[PDB]
Amino acid sequence: GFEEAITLEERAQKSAEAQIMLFQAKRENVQFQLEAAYRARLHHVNNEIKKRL
Amino acid sequence: ASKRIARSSIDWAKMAESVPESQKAMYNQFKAKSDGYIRKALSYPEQPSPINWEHYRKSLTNPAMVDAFKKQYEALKVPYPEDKVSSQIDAQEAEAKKEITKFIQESRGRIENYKAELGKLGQMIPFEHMTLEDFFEAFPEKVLNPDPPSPNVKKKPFKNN
Repeated sequence: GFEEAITLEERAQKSAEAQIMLFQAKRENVQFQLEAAYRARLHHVNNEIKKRL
Repeated sequence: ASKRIARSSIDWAKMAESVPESQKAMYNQFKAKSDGYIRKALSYPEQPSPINWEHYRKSLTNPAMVDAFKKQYEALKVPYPEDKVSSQIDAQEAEAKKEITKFIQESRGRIENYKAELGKLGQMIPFEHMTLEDFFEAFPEKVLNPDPPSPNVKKKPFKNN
């Protein structure tokens, strides 16, 4: 039981490290969403110009 | 471009090695909802269709409109959208760092306690050579005069009513 408790504390520390990975993935996902919205507005502008032509 | 939209991601392999399933079932949303931001990232490139101005010059008697529209298209460039969530994410990251530091400190204290208990139990005298007082020294529950008594001093002969 003592050895299993030690290994579970190690797993908890690894969970904290993967929480840091989660926050980095969160800010990456926000940048991905913002860039994708920029691509859509570029597409909308190009589609309108093609419609005028 | 298509650099940080189409051809980039975050390694989910190390993410799934820590999450305790039902405790972090929102990861099933996080791997899926962000995948939605990957699915729209499958669409939406920078330039979806370049304009063949030569084709419109050939298809129109007066190509001055084609040249004017080409000049207007080249004169307009959309920049990257504004951001106001960066400070919020940095604040969440700082709060996460403080909570992780606190949790690591608590884990260090619990590890030290468990190692002390394991060392104490390793250093105990074996039960074959243990007198009935060395057992009561290593297990200080004992049986005392101001204690709930019984002729069979057991774990359930008193109270429980």
